[PDB]
Amino acid sequence: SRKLILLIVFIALLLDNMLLTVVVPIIPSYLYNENVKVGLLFASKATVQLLTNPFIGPMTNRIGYQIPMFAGFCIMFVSTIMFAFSGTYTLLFIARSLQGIGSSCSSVAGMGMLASVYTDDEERGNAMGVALGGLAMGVLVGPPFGSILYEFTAPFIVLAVLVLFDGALQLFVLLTLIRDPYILIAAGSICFANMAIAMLEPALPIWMMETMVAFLPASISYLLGTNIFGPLAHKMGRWLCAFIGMIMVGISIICVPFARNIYGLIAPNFGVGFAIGMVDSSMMPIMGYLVDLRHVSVYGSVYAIADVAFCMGFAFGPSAGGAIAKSWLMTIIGVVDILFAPLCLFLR
Repeated sequence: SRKLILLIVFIALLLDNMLLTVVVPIIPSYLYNENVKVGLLFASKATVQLLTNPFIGPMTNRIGYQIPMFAGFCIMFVSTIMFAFSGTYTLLFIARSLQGIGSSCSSVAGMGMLASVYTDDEERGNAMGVALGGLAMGVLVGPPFGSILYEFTAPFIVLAVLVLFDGALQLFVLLTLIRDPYILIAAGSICFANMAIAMLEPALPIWMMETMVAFLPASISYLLGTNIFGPLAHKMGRWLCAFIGMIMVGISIICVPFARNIYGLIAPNFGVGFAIGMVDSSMMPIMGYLVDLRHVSVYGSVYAIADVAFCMGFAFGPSAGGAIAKSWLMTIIGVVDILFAPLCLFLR
């Protein structure tokens, strides 16, 4: 009976990630400082998520999480269809903002409900690793499915008919500020670990073009690592797992950029994806453990902070891409990550 909530969270996360990733190959200018607006097109979702999550945080504790879940389903259902008839780019920006706030609400409600239903550490870790694996599956299957169905209304009909079953199942089933660094360390670690891939995402096509599917190895590694290295981390402490993951991602990021040939350039992305997935999966339940240590037993605000840290990198990663490219390696994030790694060496 308890696995129904996990299934609902899985479906919601997969749906949100699939909707997010389908926008990558198709652009409003493609279908017909322009690149600045193109970047803003996908930056708007992250910015509105960051702006909206903290305000909708405490409402979960004030009222509940099932009603926010139903509202997230409703807003997703009313927002997805609008992509079918798009007139102007500003309408696309508005649709992106609505989808972003809906995804934020759905994710926070799902994480809160999943944290509240299970009070056991290893089961909680397994459930959240399953959620992360579902996110990985969605981000992996988005682009190819969208690309193949673009040729064979048509681009989004499958999603429009898929949301219906999830909505029907969901319908049928029915202190703000912290000065403690013990959560801030995890927030910063996950923020930088996500900022690494956020910065790596747009820079690679520049090298590909100047040297004459890029994120597929990374997604494959993420999916094949998260679910397989999640549960085993409970056997021992979180020190070694997080430290090794941070060291691995730092080494991979430092070694990836320079490449004499491009055929083997995709191989380091496997290491990057494995490292980011391992770090995220290992670090996710530590916040819940700290909440259990804390007097407050409501996980809504801490998971809201976690999501804010998750989306901080997506907010303005590619904002300074051209300036960084014009600007000794162009990427130095690995050094920052490795020097910040020993901060989380000691844990309760």
